[PDB]
Amino acid sequence: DAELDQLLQGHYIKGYPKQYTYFLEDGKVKVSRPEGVKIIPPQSDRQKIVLQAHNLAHTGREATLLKIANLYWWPNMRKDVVKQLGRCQQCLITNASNKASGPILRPDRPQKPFDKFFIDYIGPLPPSQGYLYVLVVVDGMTGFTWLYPTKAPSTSATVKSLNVLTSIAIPKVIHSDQGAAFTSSTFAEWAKERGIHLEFSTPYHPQSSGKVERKNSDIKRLLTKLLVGRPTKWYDLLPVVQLALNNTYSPVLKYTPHQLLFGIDSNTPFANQDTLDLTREEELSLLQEIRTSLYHPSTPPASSRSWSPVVGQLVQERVARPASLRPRWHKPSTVLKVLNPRTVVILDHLGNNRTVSIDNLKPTSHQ
Amino acid sequence: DAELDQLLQGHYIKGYPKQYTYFLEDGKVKVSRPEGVKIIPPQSDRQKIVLQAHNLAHTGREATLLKIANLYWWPNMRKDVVKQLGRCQQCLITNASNKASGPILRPDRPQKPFDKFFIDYIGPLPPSQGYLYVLVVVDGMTGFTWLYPTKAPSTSATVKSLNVLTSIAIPKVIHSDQGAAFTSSTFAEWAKERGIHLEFSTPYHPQSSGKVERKNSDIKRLLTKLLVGRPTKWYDLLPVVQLALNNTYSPVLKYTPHQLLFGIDSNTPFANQDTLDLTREEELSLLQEIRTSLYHPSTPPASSRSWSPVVGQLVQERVARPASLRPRWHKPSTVLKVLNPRTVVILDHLGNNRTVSIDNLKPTSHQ
Amino acid sequence: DRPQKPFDKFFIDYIGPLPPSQGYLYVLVVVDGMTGFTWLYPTKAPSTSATVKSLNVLTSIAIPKVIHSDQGAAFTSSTFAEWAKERGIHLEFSTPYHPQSSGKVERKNSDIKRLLTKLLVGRPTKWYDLLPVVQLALNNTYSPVLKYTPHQLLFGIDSNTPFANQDTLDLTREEELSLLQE
Amino acid sequence: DRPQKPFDKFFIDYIGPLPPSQGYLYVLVVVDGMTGFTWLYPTKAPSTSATVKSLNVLTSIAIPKVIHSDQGAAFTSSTFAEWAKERGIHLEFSTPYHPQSSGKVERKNSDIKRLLTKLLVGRPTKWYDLLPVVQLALNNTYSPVLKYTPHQLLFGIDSNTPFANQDTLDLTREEELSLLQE
DNA sequence: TGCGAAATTCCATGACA
DNA sequence: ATTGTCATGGAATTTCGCA
DNA sequence: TGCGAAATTCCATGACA
DNA sequence: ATTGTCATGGAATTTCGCA
Ligand SMILES: Nc1c(C(=O)NCc2ccc(F)cc2F)c(=O)n(O)c2ncc(CCS(=O)(=O)c3ccccc3)cc12
Ligand SMILES: Nc1c(C(=O)NCc2ccc(F)cc2F)c(=O)n(O)c2ncc(CCS(=O)(=O)c3ccccc3)cc12
Ligand SMILES: [Mg+2]
Ligand SMILES: [Mg+2]
Ligand SMILES: [Mg+2]
Ligand SMILES: [Mg+2]
Ligand SMILES: [Mg+2]
Ligand SMILES: [Mg+2]
Ligand SMILES: [Zn+2]
Ligand SMILES: [Zn+2]
Repeated sequence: DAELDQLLQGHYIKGYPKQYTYFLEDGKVKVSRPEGVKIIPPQSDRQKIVLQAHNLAHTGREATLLKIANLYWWPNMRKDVVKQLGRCQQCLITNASNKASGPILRPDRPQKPFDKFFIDYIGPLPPSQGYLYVLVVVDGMTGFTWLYPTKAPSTSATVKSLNVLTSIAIPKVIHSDQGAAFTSSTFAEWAKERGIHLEFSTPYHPQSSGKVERKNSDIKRLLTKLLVGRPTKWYDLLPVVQLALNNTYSPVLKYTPHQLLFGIDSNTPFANQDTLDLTREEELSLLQEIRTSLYHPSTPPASSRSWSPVVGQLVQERVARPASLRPRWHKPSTVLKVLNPRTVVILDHLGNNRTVSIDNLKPTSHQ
Repeated sequence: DAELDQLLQGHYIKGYPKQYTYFLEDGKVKVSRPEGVKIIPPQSDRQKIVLQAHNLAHTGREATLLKIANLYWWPNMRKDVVKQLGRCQQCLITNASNKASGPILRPDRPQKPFDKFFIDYIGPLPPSQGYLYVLVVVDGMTGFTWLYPTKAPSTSATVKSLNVLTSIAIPKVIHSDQGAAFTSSTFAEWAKERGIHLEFSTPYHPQSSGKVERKNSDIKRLLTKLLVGRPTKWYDLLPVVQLALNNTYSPVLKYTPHQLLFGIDSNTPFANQDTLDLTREEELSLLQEIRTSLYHPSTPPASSRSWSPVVGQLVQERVARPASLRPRWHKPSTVLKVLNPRTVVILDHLGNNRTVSIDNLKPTSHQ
Repeated sequence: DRPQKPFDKFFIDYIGPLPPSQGYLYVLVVVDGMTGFTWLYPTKAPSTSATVKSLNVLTSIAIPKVIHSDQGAAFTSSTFAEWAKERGIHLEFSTPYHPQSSGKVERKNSDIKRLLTKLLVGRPTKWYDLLPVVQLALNNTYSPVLKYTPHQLLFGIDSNTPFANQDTLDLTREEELSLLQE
Repeated sequence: DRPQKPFDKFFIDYIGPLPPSQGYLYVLVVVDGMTGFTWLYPTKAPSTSATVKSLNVLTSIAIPKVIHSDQGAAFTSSTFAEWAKERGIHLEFSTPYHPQSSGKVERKNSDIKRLLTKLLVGRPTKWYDLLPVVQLALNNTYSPVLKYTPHQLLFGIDSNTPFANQDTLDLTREEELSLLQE
């Protein structure tokens, strides 16, 4: 009333342009704008009007404004609309993001064999000799892969298999996702006994185990081809697939995983004989030069509308296994620490500290 | 032998360069190339050598060649390798494509309301009053949507709902996917009785029903928001969601679906009053001008390595629901007719004529 | 004064009791005043519950500014008054024993009564399934005054079901025999 | 002549019978001739079946050009000859009652026998679980001649388990008491 | 004929099983 | 015999209010 | 110092639940 | 407290064989 009273008699108020005539009609302040005659509500009524318009279909900025503009006009309407969108909890946790994650990191290839293993399970598969799963262990530097059939993706089957594997050599680090077999205290106990550091992916992000996940594709693809026109008896083929892939050339590297691990082919078909006249020490010297000079990709260009996390920013974690007709995002949380451009620590919706990938985060809209 | 006999004594054969010395050793023809001493096998042995190298891990062009090159050399090796890759049935049906589909078509918006309906089912959802599914009917021109709860995605529930809907008006065309409720002869009978042409999407391609699929997103998104902090009692909210979305502005169009259908808002909140002084005939004249002048998108740019189908080309249809460790592609088939750049008729793997989207096709590699 | 528009005034009334048709005995008639467009809803009784249930289906498509009716019990109840107030609908009543609406609506309700009667004879329990085609016939019927059908005035287009073969609407001599027998 | 390389010659032999350890009685010993790298596989018998089963695990990692052995029954069988021919492996046999291999391999098999005996006493049924750490110890043991461990010669790197505290390998006086008692 | 701010339009992003 | 769609909110661009 | 063809390298595409 | 990967086959680029 007070601000709108001076407007009717003709005085100037900031925000309201002078060139329009503000009059009273049916007990309401109005104005004759080019679109039509609109009502100017008082300051105290505007938050309620924006909320009523928004809640019709929980619309975003422009769709909400177009409703309000049918009846009303006031200075800086979209500012009051955006104010309410940032306070609507239902919209924040249900709506999708329209900002992509920043470009992926390509972490350095481990320097030596047995510096970092990547392990993961494939399955369930069609039963073969009572076995349903495959433990895949990929050496990060060489790509050399070990396959073990198991009846379940369990800690006991993982320990059994890795005890046989570690007969040849102990690794510094074992990377895995947060599956039940790898997160158990029995597995952490097994790793600490042997001086192995357990490294874990951010949750719900198989890209982080991408070295072994990509090897799973080749394992399944070769198994599929060998089983064409046959029953899926894959248990007997795992030794064949393991040997075949370990001796398969990577076109970009010009080397097989076997060659990167041993520096010399074994008695397999089409074995390389280029280092036949060198001694083993001369051969191992050439291997150390080959290992350091391998091709390594770089971070790709960011997409035109990406976001990168900043300390203190309001962000929302993606709900892992969201139920039907339930929100896809958690409530807003704060970025405590930025571990790298793709990984952050957040103050979780429960209260905990949680390390997450930005692929499972959106920046909270409207600040 | 015959070709390689003239090579040893020193005569010139096409393909074999003259500047290298071709000699005999251990009963085998050899040559001292810069990489090393390689064996030249006779013409009759080469197909077997390429097949042996390929079948180790069913490798592509370069990975197969790198095996062969460890022991052998002959003129135009990759030509013989590519020859075998095109004959390996297991590789053709298992491997992925590395060519993207051509850019999407944006078909013309139907000219009038009730020219084309798009119908589809949402569900199953959490049980609400014994109902599990929602029949969604979207008018193509206006976007005006009708919602009906059903207990199953069935023909009888579809006919029940559409009889109530068609009380207001009969459509020319009803578009749907190849779901069981819409492909039944009972539904075709129901449509022919009313002069309705049944249009069907290409199989396993919900993009083609994208008008109603996109509306499903808004229906689910609004239901999710209204049910936050409540049990998922969605049956009572369908009338509310239907009314809310039908009166929601599309920012790019500047109109609600209700406005595009009727040309005037009903007694809903924030109703538009711009045509209050016009007659109905003047109002309907302005509506016909608005309907014709709506924004319409255009075909986006093709990606740098896309393919478009040509008549007579060998292509492979994607397997619909492929079992574990089974190929993702069918055997090669031939393009009979190109209906548009994104849709073709093929001579199916069974023998039938099949209309498919190119999103479910790859061009057979190696010709 | 402002020109008349669709959704300005819905006119509602009950027709019945009719013979049973899949458990339904009455028909709630809703006619838009400006266009003459008709909606028909089958109900089991002329109650406030059945009215609110049927009009909730209609008002999820379009809400009228005013609903007009006679002083029937279902329309004068305080439950229906609260239903209308929640949706911002003004209720309007004709004087008792003097049902007045408009010439276009009176002639429309006349057509509905006679069109139902002509299809009731011969198959009096099967009118539930015929309500769709009855509405299409009424809404694609030519208007002598406005020179446009209700469908044309509501949607601003021609229809895909033009009823060019205009029905006689009167009863034939044989249909009077089976009607007078019942 | 060509320099000696890994996978040129695997030397295989059986140790046993041992006391039962989770149903296993024997150990198939595989030693790479050039590097001295050792693989150990527990078996229930010194049979061709158990040899083929154990060597199928090894030959899915690396295939030797030659396998050398004494004239034991499992190695001279025609089933093992066909197994070796399928994988392109040449079989090589020492003369009966004159087992000869190489100084490095003889000293390696000596270490394996004595290292097993030292850990058998006290816990004679628990050697199945100790085979991993036995292999790591043998393969990260320093070679006086070549001045590199088997691990270093096979992979061309240092190990994450260097056994710097070299084990005595001889039996203590108390371990002779419990050994002579059994 | 030009400035600062507001209003409008643009459009990449993502999800409809 | 057929074909993607469009709400969303920061950013880019245009228009407004005033001089 | 240059041509046509072969060989090599490049890299978008897609799938690892 | 952590991070995508790489086989694939047409296309683009470089090298080869010869002069
Ligand atoms: N879903 C899983 C995938 C998967 O979806 N792979 C597809 C994929 C997609 C993209 C990509 F780039 C690579 C890629 F392989 C997976 O690969 N693994 O190994 C899993 N392992 C265990 C579990 C159990 C629940 S979990 O909470 O332990 C969890 C959830 C998600 C990931 C990891 C662990 C699920 C998955
Ligand atoms: N899977 C179905 C989806 C679906 O996946 N939508 C996700 C989606 C993904 C991308 C996109 F752009 C839009 C989009 F909605 C779907 O929307 N609908 O309606 C389905 N309706 C019925 C059946 C039953 C088997 S079917 O053979 O009848 C068949 C298979 C596939 C499609 C249509 C019909 C499955 C689906
Ligand atoms: Mg996993
Ligand atoms: Mg995985
Ligand atoms: Mg469907
Ligand atoms: Mg769908
Ligand atoms: Mg009445
Ligand atoms: Mg022996
Ligand atoms: Zn909201
Ligand atoms: Zn193949």
